[PDB]
Amino acid sequence: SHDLPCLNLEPPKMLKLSPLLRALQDRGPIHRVRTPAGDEAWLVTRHAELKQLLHDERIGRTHPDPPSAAQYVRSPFLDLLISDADAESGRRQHAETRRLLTPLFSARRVLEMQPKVEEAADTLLDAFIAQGPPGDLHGELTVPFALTVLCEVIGVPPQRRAELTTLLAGIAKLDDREGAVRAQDDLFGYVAGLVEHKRAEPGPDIISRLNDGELTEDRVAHLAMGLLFAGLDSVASIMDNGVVLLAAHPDQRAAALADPDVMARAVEEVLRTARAGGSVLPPRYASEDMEFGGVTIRAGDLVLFDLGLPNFDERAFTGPEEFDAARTPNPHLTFGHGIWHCIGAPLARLELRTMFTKLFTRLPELRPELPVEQLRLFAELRVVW
Ligand code: HEM
Repeated sequence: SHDLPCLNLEPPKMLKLSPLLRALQDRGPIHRVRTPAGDEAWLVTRHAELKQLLHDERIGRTHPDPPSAAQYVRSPFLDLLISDADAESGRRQHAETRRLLTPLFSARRVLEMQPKVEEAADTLLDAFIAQGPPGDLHGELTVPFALTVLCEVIGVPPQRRAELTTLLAGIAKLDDREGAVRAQDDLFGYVAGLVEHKRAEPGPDIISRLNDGELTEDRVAHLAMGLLFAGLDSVASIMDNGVVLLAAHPDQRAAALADPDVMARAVEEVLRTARAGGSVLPPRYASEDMEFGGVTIRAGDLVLFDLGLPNFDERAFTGPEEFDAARTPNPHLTFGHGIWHCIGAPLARLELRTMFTKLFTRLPELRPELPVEQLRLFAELRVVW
């Protein structure tokens, strides 16, 4: 019957939404679309409306029949995110997780993380530079940096790190529902052991602090594993894309390097411009019928949160296709918003400001080996300097 527009997985161009996504954003704030998996979904295309939906408690992770729930992509890994719970349960669990995690990232606490973040970048950059160019910025710097910072902050003693790495590759390579339940189970038991160690021997770290709050071992282990998933690929991929963006815009890179305040804004601009559409948060579903934006979203419908659409909405940014390291203000939604806002954001900002500063201070000429066109077609990111 339908002729819904069909979204696809083609990599976006640098600083430009795809023709189809510009046409949708142009046409209206909200549309019925077909996802790359072939299911129906609502795509919200504009900054104001997405922001408002991100605060709407009628959208969440529960679905009464998860196996027939619409999906953006088939992914055994993301399937485990879809709660079977009643909607109210889902909301309470979510609010309680936010209550438990938010104190861990207070101003004072993130200040206390900063010297480990500085130290980890110096150590890893020292090693990456010693190996000489060309090097794989992804596999040899940005991923290890993000993971090291996570170890330091969550409380993974150095001796246990080799196994963590391995269990994490072991969830990265997974590809069926059995293998993905099993890989989760192994990581979980590993993490429960970390929790028991820290009960015996507290540190100034997330696991000890959650222990202190009289949470049971399962609950601490679940929170710690969630933090591992939230803080790893996200950081590495914004960092990778930032190096590409900053290498490609020499005068702004120079302005960012001359003034830490410009560097702070440059980080915000990398966050805004790292992906120009096509990356969608994990699935989220209306838990009850809702009128929104001219349509009726039905209980159980898939609603897509593509944060790159708002980030390139000319209604929210002047000249959205321009990389402006000094853009101010910069209300990007790369950390989500409302009920879905990144609790690690202050830490993520710190990792990005620290690594862009040290990379481009020590290696002023650093750039990708391939030109952007070829790069677009990261598993690896080879750079020279
Ligand atoms: C590197 C840049 C990062 C970006 C761009 C990012 C982005 C986001 C986004 C968009 C959300 C909402 C996700 C969703 O509902 O699907 C989120 C949630 C979350 N992030 Fe981050 N994140 C980053 C790094 C981190 C770090 C380093 C940590 C902590 C170690 C962290 C911890 C969290 C937590 C705990 C949530 C759950 C909050 C909730 O669902 O209410 N993130 N992040």
